[PDB]
Amino acid sequence: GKGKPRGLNSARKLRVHRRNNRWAENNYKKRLLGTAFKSSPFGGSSHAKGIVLEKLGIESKQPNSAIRKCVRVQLIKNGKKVTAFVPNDGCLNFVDENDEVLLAGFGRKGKAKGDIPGVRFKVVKVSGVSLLALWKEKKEKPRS
Amino acid sequence: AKVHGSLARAGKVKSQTPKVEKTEKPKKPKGRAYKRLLYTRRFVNVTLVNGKRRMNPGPS
Amino acid sequence: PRAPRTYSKTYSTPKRPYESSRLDAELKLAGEFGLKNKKEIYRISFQLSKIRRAARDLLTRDEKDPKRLFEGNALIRRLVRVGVLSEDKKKLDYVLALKVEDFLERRLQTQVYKLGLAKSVHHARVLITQRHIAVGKQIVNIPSFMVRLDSEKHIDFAPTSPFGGARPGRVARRNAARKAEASGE
Amino acid sequence: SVGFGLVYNSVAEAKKFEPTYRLVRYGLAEKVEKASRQQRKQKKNRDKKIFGTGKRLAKKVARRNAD
RNA sequence: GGAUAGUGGCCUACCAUGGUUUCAACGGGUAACGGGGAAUAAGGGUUCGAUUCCGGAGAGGGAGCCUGAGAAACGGCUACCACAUCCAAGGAAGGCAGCAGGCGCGCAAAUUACCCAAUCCUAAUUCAGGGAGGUAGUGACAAUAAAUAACGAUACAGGGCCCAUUCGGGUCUUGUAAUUGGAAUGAGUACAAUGUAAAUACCUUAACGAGGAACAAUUGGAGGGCAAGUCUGGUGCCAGCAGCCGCGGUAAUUCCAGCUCCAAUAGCGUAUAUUAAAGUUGUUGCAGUUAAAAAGCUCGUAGUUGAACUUUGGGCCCGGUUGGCCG
RNA sequence: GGACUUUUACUUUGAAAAAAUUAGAGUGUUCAAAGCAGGCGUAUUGCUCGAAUAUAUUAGCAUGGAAUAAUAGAAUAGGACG
Ligand SMILES: [Mg+2]
Ligand SMILES: [Mg+2]
Ligand SMILES: [Mg+2]
Ligand SMILES: [Mg+2]
Ligand SMILES: [Mg+2]
Ligand SMILES: [Mg+2]
Ligand SMILES: [Mg+2]
Ligand SMILES: [Mg+2]
Ligand SMILES: [Mg+2]
Ligand SMILES: [Mg+2]
Ligand SMILES: [Mg+2]
Ligand SMILES: [Mg+2]
Ligand SMILES: [Mg+2]
Ligand SMILES: [Mg+2]
Ligand SMILES: [Mg+2]
Ligand SMILES: [Mg+2]
Ligand SMILES: [Mg+2]
Ligand SMILES: [Mg+2]
Ligand SMILES: [Mg+2]
Ligand SMILES: [Mg+2]
Ligand SMILES: [Mg+2]
Ligand SMILES: [Mg+2]
Ligand SMILES: [Mg+2]
Ligand SMILES: [Mg+2]
Ligand SMILES: [Mg+2]
Ligand SMILES: [Mg+2]
Ligand SMILES: [Mg+2]
Ligand SMILES: [Mg+2]
Ligand SMILES: [Mg+2]
Ligand SMILES: [Mg+2]
Ligand SMILES: [Mg+2]
Ligand SMILES: [Mg+2]
Ligand SMILES: [Mg+2]
Ligand SMILES: [Mg+2]
Ligand SMILES: [Mg+2]
Repeated sequence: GKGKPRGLNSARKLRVHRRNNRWAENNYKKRLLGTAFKSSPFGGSSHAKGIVLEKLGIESKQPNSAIRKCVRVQLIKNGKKVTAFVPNDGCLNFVDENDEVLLAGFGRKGKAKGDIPGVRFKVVKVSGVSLLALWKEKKEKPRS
Repeated sequence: AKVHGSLARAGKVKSQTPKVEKTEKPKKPKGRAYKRLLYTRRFVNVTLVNGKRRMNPGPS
Repeated sequence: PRAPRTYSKTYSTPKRPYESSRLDAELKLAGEFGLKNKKEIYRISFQLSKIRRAARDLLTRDEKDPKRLFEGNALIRRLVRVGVLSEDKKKLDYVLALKVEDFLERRLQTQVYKLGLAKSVHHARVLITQRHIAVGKQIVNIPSFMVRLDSEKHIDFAPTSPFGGARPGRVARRNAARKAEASGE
Repeated sequence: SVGFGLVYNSVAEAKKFEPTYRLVRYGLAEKVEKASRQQRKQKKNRDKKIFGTGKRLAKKVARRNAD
């Protein structure tokens, strides 16, 4: 029969066996260990707001040649320092330093995205004003 | 690898593309009428069958 | 501390987002019966989908089963009443079949046009939402009304508005006000 | 217009069995206005700090004008 | 025996050595209140439930207690701990996990408004009270219905079609049209009545209220997966794109735009989680010679599993429910 | 009423079973999501249909079955009936 007990009373063994083998599932393992709460910069939450320390020049991976504009951010609720990407064109002109920014995931479930090495987050808002909006003409960046 | 690269060129191309203004155009109908406008365009009279069909043809 | 107000959504959405055949097939249906939404198709497919499910499940039961006979006949008699289901095929192996257009064909949107009164599916729309026509002396502004087929004979223009005759109305009476004022004293 | 109505066997009968806001609507009863609902509450709570009739407490606080 | 309203190691005295455990005790974790239920639709499943009902627990943290039918009560008291307010420095006083409201916390959440008219509750009680509850305000949480246009005429153009020796446009409409035409309606505005506890909106409905300067729909995308350009301009492995594959180093089908086009549309994108796709957790239903994977070998307890055989066969009776040929 | 009875599993039917939610009948909220309304007249002194049904699975209770799979019996006869 190849392995699994086919008996009518063997329910225990069949349960316990699945229980054991779930741990080989990456998603199941993370969920129970509480990896989100323990590791990872966000508290497990969807976004986290933080503060800009310096503006990085991160150079793209191969076979790409570029300089990807990014910022080192210190999450408020944490202290955890994190480097995040500032999307589209310019927009690194919108940020500067000691500014408040809203970080979001990159979509890849951890796992930095493109040719950009080691960057797992991206900037959504600065000074409460939403990079997108700034980028077209729609809004303007506040006083101080 | 390298982390501090130059930030000077940020925004380069967007800042140097020559601006051309949006040109004023007939206002397209919103709602059912647009669906209608599509229907009669896509199906009823059609346009050109050349080789199969074409939706947004250029200088063909 | 109140009983929850219950609710349900009336539509479903296709899994394959871009299917050129389904899209074409969709647009035509809209362009015919005069619908502004893909949702107005999505809704019908969802209603049809639950009906076929009920029908499907009933069929697996033994013939002349008490639940099957009772509920089956009800489904049939409901469907027949509104005019989707043909009188000839009453036994619900055809409700299992049916199809979308059979439902669409019964909308007050369409019945008002099929009967004349409009001479466009789109003219039909605008008339209905504009507080014209009626079933009883009761006015109906919803294009999705689903004429009950025994109310089919009573579709006509309203006691109010022009076209059923009331009074020409502000846009016409405006011109009549500009005719007697400019030409006369 | 679909609606509801009652007809009492006399006008004395109506006045006793009718909601007092209706007799107002009709004019069969005057609306006697009072302080704000939260004004009355505050009055009660102020009143609660006084044990007795309190006009005796007006004289003892008049003695304060001396000391 | 004592204690309790009362059973009981609940407590005490005397006596004894018992009680649970691989069928997992004991211990640890839980970003754990339990349940009715929620999400996901072949089925089997998987994940979720602080939260409209039910049960439990708590009232800053502990303990203790008075009152009473009922509390180990906190909009009751007493003490300690932690907070913390007023003062004339002697002292006194507070407990929003009630309603609003403020700070803090953060990705994350509304008015210091009105009323007991309803729903019901309490009291000495038809009356009083009720931030229970209702009302409105804030409110793209989720859910439903569905405006942003409808109809002609005319100007060439066409496909129809009867004829074609050959001009062709003629009446059946396909509509692209940079002059036209009168029709229609609510979005709003607003007498009035309706509504309401009093108001507000809705439903009604006088007077007003549509021609592009509008009462002007958006949000993403247009190389592939994936529906829609190899158009023009710009940049030149830069700036940027890009879930993934991949684009950009001078004619870029991926960047920055203009034009045009697609999809969904009062909504559409993104991030995080979960579910389906997943027969990549496999009871249904996986795989293990070489792709990840049979313990060096045999014994062996727990566990799972375990050959065949013991009233079958024949006879009689009673009365049901469908379906036929007939009515 | 007396005197006694080898133990189980499985299956059947049924009782006991909150509502809201789910599935679902009826009813034209103008449609619909809903709600549990409503529908008829002599519309001047009333007539009237409703507010169904299904699911509710382990355990416990009650009942029918006796295949399948266990358990016990009589061998130092300390057996069985009277
Ligand atoms: Mg391993
Ligand atoms: Mg690569
Ligand atoms: Mg650094
Ligand atoms: Mg913290
Ligand atoms: Mg009061
Ligand atoms: Mg008093
Ligand atoms: Mg011992
Ligand atoms: Mg264990
Ligand atoms: Mg907890
Ligand atoms: Mg709960
Ligand atoms: Mg739970
Ligand atoms: Mg919590
Ligand atoms: Mg402690
Ligand atoms: Mg206490
Ligand atoms: Mg309090
Ligand atoms: Mg209390
Ligand atoms: Mg002093
Ligand atoms: Mg509060
Ligand atoms: Mg919110
Ligand atoms: Mg209140
Ligand atoms: Mg608009
Ligand atoms: Mg206009
Ligand atoms: Mg666009
Ligand atoms: Mg394509
Ligand atoms: Mg180019
Ligand atoms: Mg482009
Ligand atoms: Mg979508
Ligand atoms: Mg099975
Ligand atoms: Mg495999
Ligand atoms: Mg190898
Ligand atoms: Mg190997
Ligand atoms: Mg081996
Ligand atoms: Mg071993
Ligand atoms: Mg056997
Ligand atoms: Mg049962």
